[PDB]
Amino acid sequence: GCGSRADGGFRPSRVVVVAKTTRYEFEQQYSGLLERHHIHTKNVEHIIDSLRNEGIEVRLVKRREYDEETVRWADAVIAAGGDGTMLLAASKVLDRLKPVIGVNTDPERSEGHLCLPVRYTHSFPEALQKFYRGEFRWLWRQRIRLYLEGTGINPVPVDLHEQASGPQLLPVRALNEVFIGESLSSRASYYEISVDDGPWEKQKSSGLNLCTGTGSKAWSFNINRVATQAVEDVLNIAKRQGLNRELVEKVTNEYNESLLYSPEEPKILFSIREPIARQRCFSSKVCVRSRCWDACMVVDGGTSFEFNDGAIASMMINKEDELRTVLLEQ
Amino acid sequence: GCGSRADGGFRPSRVVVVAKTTRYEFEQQYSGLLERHHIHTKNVEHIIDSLRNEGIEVRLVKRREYDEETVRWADAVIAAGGDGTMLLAASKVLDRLKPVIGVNTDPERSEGHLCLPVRYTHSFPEALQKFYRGEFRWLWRQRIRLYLEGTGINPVPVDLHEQASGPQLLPVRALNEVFIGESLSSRASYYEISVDDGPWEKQKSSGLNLCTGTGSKAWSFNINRVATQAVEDVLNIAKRQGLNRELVEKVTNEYNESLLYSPEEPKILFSIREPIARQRCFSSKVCVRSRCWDACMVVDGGTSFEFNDGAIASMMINKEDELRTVLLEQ
Ligand SMILES: NC(=O)c1ccc[n+]([C@@H]2O[C@H](COP(=O)([O-])OP(=O)(O)OC[C@H]3O[C@@H](n4cnc5c(N)ncnc54)[C@H](O)[C@@H]3O)[C@@H](O)[C@H]2O)c1
Ligand SMILES: NC(=O)c1ccc[n+]([C@@H]2O[C@H](COP(=O)([O-])OP(=O)(O)OC[C@H]3O[C@@H](n4cnc5c(N)ncnc54)[C@H](O)[C@@H]3O)[C@@H](O)[C@H]2O)c1
Repeated sequence: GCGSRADGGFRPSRVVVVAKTTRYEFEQQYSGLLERHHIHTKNVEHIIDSLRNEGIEVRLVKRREYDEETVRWADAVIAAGGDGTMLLAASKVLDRLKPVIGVNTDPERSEGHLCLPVRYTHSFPEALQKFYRGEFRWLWRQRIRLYLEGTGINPVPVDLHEQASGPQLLPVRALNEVFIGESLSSRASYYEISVDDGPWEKQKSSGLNLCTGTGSKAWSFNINRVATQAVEDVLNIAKRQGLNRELVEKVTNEYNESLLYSPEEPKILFSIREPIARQRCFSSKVCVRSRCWDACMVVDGGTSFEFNDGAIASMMINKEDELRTVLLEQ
Repeated sequence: GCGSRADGGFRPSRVVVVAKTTRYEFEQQYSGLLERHHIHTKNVEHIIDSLRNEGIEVRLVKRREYDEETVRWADAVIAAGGDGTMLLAASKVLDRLKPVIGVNTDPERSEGHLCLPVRYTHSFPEALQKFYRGEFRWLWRQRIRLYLEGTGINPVPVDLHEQASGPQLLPVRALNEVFIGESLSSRASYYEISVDDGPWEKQKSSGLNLCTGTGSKAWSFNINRVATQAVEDVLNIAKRQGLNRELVEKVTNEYNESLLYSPEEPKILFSIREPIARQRCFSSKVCVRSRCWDACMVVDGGTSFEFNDGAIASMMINKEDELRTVLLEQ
């Protein structure tokens, strides 16, 4: 039931297409990796010809060439690849009126929950028609804003895909989540946390995940979901201390469902990842004081910010940061 | 009920003490960090004088100075610090006859499950007496062996605390666990896994944890434990689809207990950490084929090995690798 129907048609003049970098292409900077490159490149051409046949002026760019100037030149952004390319596309759109549309250029292998339905990959003119008639819904997805302050801070971001101070609004917003933790996988993180302006709790864990409704289907879900076997063990323990397989798969699914919420809900699902002796809650604001030696904040898996002892971060949710996305019929 | 009573007294001639590097000392390479340094240093002196008053020849070393030659010179190793210093001490002992003893030099802040009971920190002569009389149990803790093969491998280890090929036995054994995953916290890992010589399963997750019975109380427990609130939700869902607080805390505890097993059991608890659409099982052998760009194997949190595409790792459990530890009365 999400979104709202378009008031009129969507008939843009200028569109930037940002295209995924294929596994084959990553080497330039065995048979099947070339195939998946042809499939993708073929679908990007299909997208570009469709735009051009309608009369939309089109710029094709890769990650290295997708900058703020092209976003401002464009009336709309089209991410051609997968959910990651949606994440790339959105990282440089800060205007809540500029639409961002994702097309899964490889349906049979990288099914992407942030892109149009797979039918519109091979039938993309049909999507452009529906846009023209106004037969679609706008969906404004909430995103997370990040402020950084403290001593020895560094607000300059690092693109992971290419290898005393007042509060500072960081240059990206999180569509999926903000991950806060030590740069290195195997080293535990130490920080003080304040949820909704509450008291500071000292915490030692393997990181923090702060996600949106959009992001709740992503890392947060795998951080927090329970397996059908665990539910079965819990019940057997309860049945033994105090059961069909369809009845067990249903409690699991109902439980795992409660981990998911609407991408329109302006709330943060805050998960403490593997705490060491509240692990998860909803919130409007979270503030983290870093107490670690070599930590980072990673936004949507791609933009990293240094986050070392004496840095303070505050994440919250602002209407200005909504991402204008679309919902198509089928 | 673990261990076996000492056949005779333990009266060593030469002991190496490896001492924790305090938070204060890490800077040399605010009031309270100096205090915790005094507490530790005071307890190290207490340990050393106790050894020397008995007549044991003693060498005191820090991490940088704890090498294989000192281990061979010593009849026994004493780790003075916490469970991490136990992990350091054991990383360079490969002889299943050489005892390794841990003393918590800071009981009131870094309680360590691998060290003697806290009483023997301030009453260490009493521990030496019990060793002399033979009033203690030997506990042989199982450890994990790591073999590495494939193309482009690098078997040289890296100490994290200081910043085509045939199978190759790596120079350390895991007392807690082997962690396998991408070097960077926020990047998912891709590998093929083979448990007990079974078929290869392609897997995408946030890493693999392969722990011992000793290690099952450590990272694995926080990877796999369920919170009392989750159990409560599961039951409420089941009660609603199909409950006291002491009855809920008991199912949680019984469930979390099943995640723990004896440090004498020669089995690996294999956990897939946050799998992306078996998550956990016991095994004798696990083989991992790396399919990631910048991955590592981290042993016991401190020794790291490069583990990139085309590397194959096999972990198993060998009697030769048991760590000779002690159990004291109280
Ligand atoms: N589940 C985990 O263990 C884990 C680990 C690291 C990152 N991630 C997620 O990956 C994201 C970045 O992805 P990437 O560009 O590196 O691609 P990727 O292909 O390396 O991994 C992302 C995977 O999650 C899916 N995904 C991404 N956003 C989603 C969303 N909002 N809802 C549902 N599924 C979604 C993608 O389709 C893909 O399957 C991060 O924002 C984070 O949420 C998950
Ligand atoms: N729980 C997590 O999220 C997490 C994250 C990273 C590492 N670790 C564990 O930390 C270990 C290395 O510790 P470190 O030297 O860096 O010290 P540390 O103080 O940085 O963290 C280790 C913590 O776990 C405890 N611990 C360690 N081994 C244990 C065991 N066998 N049983 C029970 N508790 C144990 C320690 O007492 C300490 O509380 C790794 O082997 C790994 O198991 C846990």
